Amino acid sequence: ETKCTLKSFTVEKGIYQTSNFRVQPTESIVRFPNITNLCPFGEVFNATRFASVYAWNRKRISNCVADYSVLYNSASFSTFKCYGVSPTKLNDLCFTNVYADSFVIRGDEVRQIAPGQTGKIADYNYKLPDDFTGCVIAWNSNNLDSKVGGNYNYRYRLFRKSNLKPFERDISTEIYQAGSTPCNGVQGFNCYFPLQSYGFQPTNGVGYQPYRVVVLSFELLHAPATVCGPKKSTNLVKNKCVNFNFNGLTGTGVLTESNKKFLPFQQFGRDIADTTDAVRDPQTLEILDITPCSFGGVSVITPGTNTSNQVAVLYQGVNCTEVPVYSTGSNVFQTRAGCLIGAEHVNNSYECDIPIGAGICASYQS
Amino acid sequence: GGNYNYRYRLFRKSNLKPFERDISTEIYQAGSTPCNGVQGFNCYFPLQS
Amino acid sequence: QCVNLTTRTQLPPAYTNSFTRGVYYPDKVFRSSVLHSTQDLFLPFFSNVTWFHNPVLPFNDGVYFASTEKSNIIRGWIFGTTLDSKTQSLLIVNNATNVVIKVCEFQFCNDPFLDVYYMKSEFRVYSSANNCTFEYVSQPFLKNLREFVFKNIDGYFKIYSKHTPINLVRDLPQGFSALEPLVDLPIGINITRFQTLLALHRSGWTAGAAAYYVGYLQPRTFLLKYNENGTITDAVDCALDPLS
Ligand SMILES: *[C@@H]1O[C@H](CO)[C@@H](O[C@@H]2O[C@H](CO)[C@@H](O)[C@H](O)[C@H]2NC(C)=O)[C@H](O)[C@H]1NC(C)=O
Ligand SMILES: *[C@@H]1O[C@H](CO)[C@@H](O[C@@H]2O[C@H](CO)[C@@H](O)[C@H](O)[C@H]2NC(C)=O)[C@H](O)[C@H]1NC(C)=O
Ligand SMILES: *[C@@H]1O[C@H](CO)[C@@H](O[C@@H]2O[C@H](CO)[C@@H](O)[C@H](O)[C@H]2NC(C)=O)[C@H](O)[C@H]1NC(C)=O
Ligand SMILES: *[C@@H]1O[C@H](CO)[C@@H](O[C@@H]2O[C@H](CO)[C@@H](O)[C@H](O)[C@H]2NC(C)=O)[C@H](O)[C@H]1NC(C)=O
Ligand SMILES: *[C@@H]1O[C@H](CO)[C@@H](O)[C@H](O)[C@H]1NC(C)=O
Ligand SMILES: *[C@@H]1O[C@H](CO)[C@@H](O)[C@H](O)[C@H]1NC(C)=O
Ligand SMILES: *[C@@H]1O[C@H](CO)[C@@H](O)[C@H](O)[C@H]1NC(C)=O
Ligand SMILES: *[C@@H]1O[C@H](CO)[C@@H](O)[C@H](O)[C@H]1NC(C)=O
Ligand SMILES: *[C@@H]1O[C@H](CO)[C@@H](O)[C@H](O)[C@H]1NC(C)=O
Ligand SMILES: *[C@@H]1O[C@H](CO)[C@@H](O)[C@H](O)[C@H]1NC(C)=O
Repeated sequence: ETKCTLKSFTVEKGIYQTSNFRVQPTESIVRFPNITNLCPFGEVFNATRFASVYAWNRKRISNCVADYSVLYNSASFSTFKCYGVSPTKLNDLCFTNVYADSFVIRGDEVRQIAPGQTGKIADYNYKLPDDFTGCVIAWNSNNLDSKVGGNYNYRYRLFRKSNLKPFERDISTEIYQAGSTPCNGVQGFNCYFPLQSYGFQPTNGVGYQPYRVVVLSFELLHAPATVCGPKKSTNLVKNKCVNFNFNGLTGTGVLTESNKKFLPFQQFGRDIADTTDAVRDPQTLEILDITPCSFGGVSVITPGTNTSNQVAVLYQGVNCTEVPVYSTGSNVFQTRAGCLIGAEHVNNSYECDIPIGAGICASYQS
Repeated sequence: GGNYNYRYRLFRKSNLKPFERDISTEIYQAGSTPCNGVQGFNCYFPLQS
Repeated sequence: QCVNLTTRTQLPPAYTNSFTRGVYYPDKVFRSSVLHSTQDLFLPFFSNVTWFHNPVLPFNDGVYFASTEKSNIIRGWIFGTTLDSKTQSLLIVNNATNVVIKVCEFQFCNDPFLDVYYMKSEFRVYSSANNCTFEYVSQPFLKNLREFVFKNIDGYFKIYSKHTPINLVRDLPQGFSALEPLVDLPIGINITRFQTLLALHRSGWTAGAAAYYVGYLQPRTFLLKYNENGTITDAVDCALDPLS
């Protein structure tokens, strides 16, 4: 290294500075608060009764820790289809103002729920926008929402003056005229009820048994977010050069115990020439201490390649504890300037030729 | 009659590399369960026409 | 459910000296034996503070609210632009038990008050409650001066509080005490004016002396000194005197 840095095949006697020694991180630690505000998800997927398609149940959820991994792995859902977001990254997405539209429909109209989708209930009962983002979750309800006597309480809108706008609820109960004569609330000729009953029965085949379908929608950066996926936490280490991500504050260093006393509302401390020095862990709520990992410069002492061929190595301002072929080498000496490898400490004294520092220096003899 | 011989990669384990070629066709696991070469649930064909 | 108040009691808008009050922690960073300069919204030293012995007052940018209350006559606050159902409004109440924060489009009349029978239950502030977004329940906040700072920045509503026993008769004491942060709200409203609520003695209402002090906030630079334990022990204004 000396020959390469000096750009020569010969070197003169002296001490020459060379590359830098830096300790590397060992592992990582991630700490986040223990807080887990369970989101109200069970009552909306395990509810006994769901609203009809024309009266789709609209629910607003906010200020919750929402976990979708516990729901993605569920196999009881016939359809698990998200449009604008891939299902794997939902746990890492931060949103707010969650909207849930839940209803029960027939099996033949399950495809009618999609952005830019045409059909009967898509424009007469409930409409989704073309730019709809979120997910749709569907499952069979023949075991529960189907009865041997038939669940005829469910009505779907069939007649309307026009289509339905996105995010529109139509629960109007008025006769519909199919001709050129007034009805006056009489189910006569060309006068029919726009809502038709559902003939859900267990004996019915596919496309006829009831299906529970709920669509989940989010907002995209309009208000401060409060419903976001859970953040995982890791274990804790000590007296080891690592890197940390304490509550979003990241940095590399080694952590020890601190006797400093914060006040009950701060999170971390800083000093002159502002740099973070002490942090409080979000779980145990204790004041730790951060100090940077060891680093320094290395230098080579040589008597000149013309005289001999062996060299000594000095690490500047580094404790003689984390040294690492020259990891053990020969006897090692610890000095006020750092650590010295390849030289023998003697108790005599002579004139100084190759300075080292702190009143000591080295020479050739070994 | 519909050009369907043209297919493109839809799913991958990770990102590609510049001037890299991928031609291997295998079932892609979209969940946390083995596929065993069965295109059912959470197991898709990465080639899309 | 409210009635127009015929006995419009008079609270004269006097003016007095702010002295060196209105210092709050701006961040959440521990410091020790350091002098730190910071530019933010503050109450200027020796400003001129309004004194009331409940009309409408504009919010401006921030509000410093002080009260040497006895027996807790003050009830709460109303925040909004028009204080109607047409605009989202905020309400804060602090009774004997848990304090309540509400965000709805209520219906407000000319004289919203509480009243209480000496049996201690009466509430006739608003008439109808529309769409409600945020609900909050917390611990009660409470010869004893209580100071609070209300701010609204980037859709976040910040309330800082500090209470301390007092012995002076009328004027604000010439002491120093920082206002540690208390509560944050993630609600974004266009608030511009506010109100006040009183605990009138419905026993014939008996409320004629509601003494409190109100000041406003301006953007400027201060210098703060942190003690060994990290508590702000002194502050100095910048644009007050050449020596400053
Ligand atoms: C965060 O939550 C965890 C989980 O409950 C808390 O850990 C408990 O802490 C108490 C207090 O020392 C112990 O008695 C329990 O044995 C701990 N249980 C577990 C499972 O760790 C932790 O204290 C909480 N941190 C807070 C509230 O700041
Ligand atoms: C390198 O680190 C070691 C370990 O801390 C230091 O050894 C300590 O030295 C002090 C002062 O002599 C003693 O009070 C401790 O008991 C020692 N600890 C151990 C574990 O031996 C050593 O001093 C450090 N080197 C330098 C140059 O500071
Ligand atoms: C103080 O205000 C609260 C605000 O709701 C009143 O409500 C009850 O407060 C108690 C104590 O915290 C709770 O246990 C009840 O659940 C609250 N009821 C409701 C409907 O929220 C409380 O009554 C008031 N106390 C008074 C006026 O003395
Ligand atoms: C600042 O912190 C120190 C250390 O906690 C405080 O000193 C303690 O004060 C209490 C109460 O007087 C004593 O019981 C302790 O023995 C003290 N600890 C010592 C001397 O190490 C100090 O009171 C705090 N406040 C100020 C203004 O310094
Ligand atoms: C519904 O009930 C099952 C039965 O244990 C439970 O595992 C699940 O968490 C509940 N909630 C949802 C949303 O499935
Ligand atoms: C330096 O090298 C020369 C050869 O160029 C040699 O004659 C001389 O002895 C060397 N000096 C020493 C070994 O001190
Ligand atoms: C140097 O160290 C050796 C080792 O014990 C000792 O015997 C000797 O006296 C020391 N020399 C001086 C000058 O202190
Ligand atoms: C506040 O302003 C009034 C003028 O209305 C003045 O008389 C009074 O001295 C002022 N108080 C101060 C500057 O502290
Ligand atoms: C209630 O008001 C909020 C704004 O504060 C708005 O986002 C929300 O859509 C409203 N909900 C209803 C049902 O009016
Ligand atoms: C304030 O009103 C404007 C309309 O003039 C609106 O664009 C803005 O979002 C409102 N901000 C808040 C915080 O309500």
